[PDB]
Amino acid sequence: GFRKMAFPSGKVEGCMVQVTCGTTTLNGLWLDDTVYCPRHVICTAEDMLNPNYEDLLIRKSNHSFLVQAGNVQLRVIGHSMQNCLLRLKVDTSNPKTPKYKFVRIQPGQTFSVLACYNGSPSGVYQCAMRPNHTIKGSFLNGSCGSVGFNIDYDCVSFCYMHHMELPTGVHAGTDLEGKFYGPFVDRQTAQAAGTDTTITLNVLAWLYAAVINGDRWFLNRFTTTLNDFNLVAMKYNYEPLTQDHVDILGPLSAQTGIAVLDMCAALKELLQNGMNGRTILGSTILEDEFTPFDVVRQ
Amino acid sequence: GFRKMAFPSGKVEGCMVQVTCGTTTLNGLWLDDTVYCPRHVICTAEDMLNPNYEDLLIRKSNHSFLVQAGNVQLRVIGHSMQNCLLRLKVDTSNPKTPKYKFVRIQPGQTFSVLACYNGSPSGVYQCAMRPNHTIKGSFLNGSCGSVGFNIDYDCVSFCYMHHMELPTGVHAGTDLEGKFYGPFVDRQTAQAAGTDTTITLNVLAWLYAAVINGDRWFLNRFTTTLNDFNLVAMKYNYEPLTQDHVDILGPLSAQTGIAVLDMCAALKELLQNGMNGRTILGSTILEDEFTPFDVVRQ
Repeated sequence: GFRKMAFPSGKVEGCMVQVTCGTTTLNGLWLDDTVYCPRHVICTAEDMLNPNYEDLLIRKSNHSFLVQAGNVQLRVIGHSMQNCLLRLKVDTSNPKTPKYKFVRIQPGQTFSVLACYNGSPSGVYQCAMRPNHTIKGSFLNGSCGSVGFNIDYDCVSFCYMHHMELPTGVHAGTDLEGKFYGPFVDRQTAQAAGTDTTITLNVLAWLYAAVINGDRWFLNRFTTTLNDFNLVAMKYNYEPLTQDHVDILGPLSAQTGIAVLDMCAALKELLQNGMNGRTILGSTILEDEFTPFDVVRQ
Repeated sequence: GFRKMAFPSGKVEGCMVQVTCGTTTLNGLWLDDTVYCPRHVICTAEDMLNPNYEDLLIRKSNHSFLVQAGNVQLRVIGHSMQNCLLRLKVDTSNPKTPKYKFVRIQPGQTFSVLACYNGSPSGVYQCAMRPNHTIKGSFLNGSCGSVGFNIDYDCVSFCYMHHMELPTGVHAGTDLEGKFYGPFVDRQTAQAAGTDTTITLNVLAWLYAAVINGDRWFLNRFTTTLNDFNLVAMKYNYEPLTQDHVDILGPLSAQTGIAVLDMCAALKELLQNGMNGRTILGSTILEDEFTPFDVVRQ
């Protein structure tokens, strides 16, 4: 009854193109007369750990970039680098360009990903930016260049473009200015993310969704202090709850009738005693990739 | 990184319209010069207890049907009834109509839903046709007429149109020929979903996925015949396996080196002994809406 939903992807699908340099092909994002794609499309197998991108790019011309928008080929009439993205200027302006902006999301926030394979969309799913700046997503081969985004109301906010999979199987990428999220670099060398944590604000939002969905089994009559709950949080690898966090859940506390600190006492008990085989909103695990705004939307 | 993924929704988004009849509005599907929507749009609250749809329809003219495609209004040139759908002949032929088919989905197979409200797409999610012919979906007030679909190559196989929420929280509707899935009817009556069973085909796929991911505490060396597995499964309200299911699991069997019937003997043990305390892919309940096809993609 309550499930992860992704935004409708039509407005993004109309921007997906195929960019080929030499023997490497990945996805690009075509907005106005610019194609954005990861720069390592110029890198053959020098991706590790040698790539000098300035050095590899000076040796390229517009001719060395083949860009396909479906069947049509677009003529590249310029190119430049911005952080870890290539910007390819093309002669045609995308007639399907939606209203859009480039935003850098903060950890804990969610977005939809349109997974693409050589310019063609393939699936769409919801995910979140982990506190350690990775995303636990689904990016197969040929997925580089796929974008993450949020929509509201007719405006697409792009927040992520995919670059690489890490040893642990999680994913690393940039905003649409080409700056990585996290400590990572676009080079085929071993790279660790920091130790991840659970997004406490999202677990609480999701506990409200259960109550709002008629699932109260975990509630109790107790209450706890902010610091008293944060003590349990550190012992359980949850990130500390700030007071402004409590204020974000203000609307949900009023609709639910449970004060935020009461929900925290409930969460405290769930963390200490487990769930003993029952379910919350059909899940056996404390879900932390729904934001408060996500929960209000459904 | 095993996530439920929906097909990209753009090809369906450009077909979603708003059908209004008196006081009640819902969604319709606009392909070529016909708009498809549930016939209960013509019912009033009073008429919904025991409607005579042929009676209620002759008492209506083309000019009773307000059909809006975004800003533009479309003029209803004609109207007929196909089972529990209305087919509205429209002024204009949808310029965004894609290659499409109307298919009847089988229990256990999955599709994507584009959840819509007043003709405006809101979100995309993936779900399964349950054995009891309902779907566990996310439909709020205004979602009637929202469609479910799969995309193969460039062709949209429409398979579902949402009609009703049952008392137990799950949902019922029709194919795009207006034939209901299950024994349900489009009247307010005492109907309720029959006993649901678990999609064994998909549980086994999920177990293979778990093995591929390094979870294999549940494998054993006992063996089972197809017949003896099926006798145990049915006693636990699991669907019995068909000859075709065994073949559908071929690829995953070879990829893992675990014979289909050996994975059946693993499941048989989980059914009879339970899992407590152990987890599988992080969960203590066996997932049954991930298909062998979903697993094979990763």
